[PDB]
Amino acid sequence: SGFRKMAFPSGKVEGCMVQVTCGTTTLNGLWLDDTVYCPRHVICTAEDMLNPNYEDLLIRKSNHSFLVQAGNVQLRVIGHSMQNCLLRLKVDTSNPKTPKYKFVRIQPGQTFSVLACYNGSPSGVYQCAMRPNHTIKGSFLNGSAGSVGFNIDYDCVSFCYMHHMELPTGVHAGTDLEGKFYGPFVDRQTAQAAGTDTTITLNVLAWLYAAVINGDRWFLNRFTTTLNDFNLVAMKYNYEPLTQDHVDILGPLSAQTGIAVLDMCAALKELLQNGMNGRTILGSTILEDEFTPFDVVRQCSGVTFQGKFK
Amino acid sequence: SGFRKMAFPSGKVEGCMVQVTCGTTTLNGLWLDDTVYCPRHVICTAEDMLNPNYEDLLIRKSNHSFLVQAGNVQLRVIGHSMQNCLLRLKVDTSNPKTPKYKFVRIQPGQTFSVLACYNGSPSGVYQCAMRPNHTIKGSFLNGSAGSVGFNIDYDCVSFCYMHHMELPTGVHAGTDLEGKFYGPFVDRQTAQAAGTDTTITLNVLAWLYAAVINGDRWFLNRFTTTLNDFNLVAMKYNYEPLTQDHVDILGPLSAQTGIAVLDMCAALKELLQNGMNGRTILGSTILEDEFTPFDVVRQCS
Repeated sequence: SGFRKMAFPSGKVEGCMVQVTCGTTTLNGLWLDDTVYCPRHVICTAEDMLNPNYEDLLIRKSNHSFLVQAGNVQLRVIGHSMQNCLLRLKVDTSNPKTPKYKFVRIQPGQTFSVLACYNGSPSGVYQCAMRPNHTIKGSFLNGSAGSVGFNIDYDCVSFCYMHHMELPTGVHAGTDLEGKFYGPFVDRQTAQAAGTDTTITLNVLAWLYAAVINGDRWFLNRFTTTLNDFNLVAMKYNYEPLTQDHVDILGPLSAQTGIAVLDMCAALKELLQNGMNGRTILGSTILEDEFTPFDVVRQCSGVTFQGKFK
Repeated sequence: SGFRKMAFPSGKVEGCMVQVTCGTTTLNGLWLDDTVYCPRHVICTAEDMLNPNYEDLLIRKSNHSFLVQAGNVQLRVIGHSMQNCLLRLKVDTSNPKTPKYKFVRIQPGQTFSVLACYNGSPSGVYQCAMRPNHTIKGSFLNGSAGSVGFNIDYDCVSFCYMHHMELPTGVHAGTDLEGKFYGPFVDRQTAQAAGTDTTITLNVLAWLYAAVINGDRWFLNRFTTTLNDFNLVAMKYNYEPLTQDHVDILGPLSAQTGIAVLDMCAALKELLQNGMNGRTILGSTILEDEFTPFDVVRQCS
């Protein structure tokens, strides 16, 4: 029992974090096999960020302009290139601690764990989701660029995110591990902004099921609605349109709670336009949307009674 | 910017988790040096986990009765003994991944990271606070016993918790790494229930300071209070009494924001007697009490 935002154990990722210095700029790098991946703006001074010319800026660099520290072993960069918005640094030493890994591009609404690093030293870990506007709501200070996001499946770490920068609203932007940003963002000093941040309706619903299993059922006192009637209300509070596929995904949770989906949307309808009236749902006053259906079932598994109900 | 419950990186603990099977019962253990620490009810069966006699139960068992696995590597048990509610198994090898470590007994109000494991395989990491009624609001399934709570001070793992029992209300109970339970609980299926919890006043104030650091200033007002006037308001709202040591611990956040601690207590006192009235604090209408002053600092620089 219990329901908590849970991150993946970070050990396999820690063994890959290194510090990367160029000139007077430092940030973090990802050391896999003989390659160190890091955000390309490590080759920049603060004044360069306004209109950097990365190719020209990098042409000026030699292998020995790049300084890579792994714990204390100094690696030797023996090659370098730019791939989209990342540098790939070839090092002499192949990381003995490399895990099985994939480079994947995560989709909005899915979750991942973040290993926040400073000076190449892991400092903390937490769970977040790729937002529909292609930002994430992280916790990053200066020097955190190069920290990575990841999901672990069996013994394989699948890396989805590398951190680059902060938007004025305090949310964060970065790239996949090929160097391609999520969203419209670019690694130069310019006015950029997160779009209309919508709310991952599928996750809110998944979360509402988690509340029922953990004893919260007060909000369930409405009669079934329809998808069109639910979608209509969900328009102005910026909730993504509910779809049949989303309903199918929640089928296991409806079956375990005995609470049909369109019955749970009846409750969500009420919650959105009239609020919570000062109560709480799983200790929260806000509708949580960074738990996927997968996430909620992993923590809320159950038992199937095999009489035949209605 | 940004502010979230974040746990410590768990790799140093992941390298110490092992699997301990004693009959048909499996839970996790902690392998430091040549010793595997694990909850002693691994030796019970369901019939035993009623009212067991451990020293009795233990006498029948011998070394070969303990299957201990670090991954696929089976370890051979070279001895065994009970220390309070833990077993200590002596084994062939000093764990090569034994980090610098120490055992600590945490106090109510403090937080730690939990590495939830199953069959000796780590599966999740999240942040917890020791409640004043000495329980934990964790997330634990069957076979999570032996999972550990820890903090990390640079390269030293401080182990403060090992998981044993789930209580009726769904909150959790366990021991320090010497096997003494936090709180009055026992590793017996007997009637026992968490006492009435209270709110961790020091951590609510830390959280209001984190709010200020992250923009929210509306609740700041203009009065002050002594400790006494504050505590008389707080007692009413089920809050822990605030001591002068608590005030001192809040110095750095007070200095870094410019709000005197007893000024922040006047702000809090008002929020309890008046409510928030449609306004939010870090987006919430409820007062969070599971961040310590240290957790806020570590994250707000």
